[PDB]
Amino acid sequence: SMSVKKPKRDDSKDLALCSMILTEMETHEDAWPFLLPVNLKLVPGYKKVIKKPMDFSTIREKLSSGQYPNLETFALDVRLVFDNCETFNEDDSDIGRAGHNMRKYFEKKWTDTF
Ligand SMILES: CNC(=O)c1ccccc1OC1CCOCC1
Repeated sequence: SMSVKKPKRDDSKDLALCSMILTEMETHEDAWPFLLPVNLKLVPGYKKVIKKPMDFSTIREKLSSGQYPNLETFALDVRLVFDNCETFNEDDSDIGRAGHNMRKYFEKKWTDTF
């Protein structure tokens, strides 16, 4: 509350650490379904069903232009990529499996870093 704060956490390295995690995400061999926005003109149903599309290149642009006020907002967009993937793809599919793998890969790097 007012004039009552927890000991101040060093958040000066968060931006660079999130960039590092995103670079690791972008270079994983199963990152290919998430590198660029899903093409809404070429994929029927996607624009209608997925209300908040998200991909690694949009995340990179947002991170690089100061559009993440904190750690949590970055993690929400990364998780949104995989929540969208689960909504539109069968678990038993290459993209469906790519999503589950990339999520597990992200969550470990996220716990280990922060
Ligand atoms: C994350 N991608 C999808 O949920 C997706 C769903 C149906 C059809 C195509 C899709 O993504 C393409 C992205 C570019 O590479 C090939 C798949």
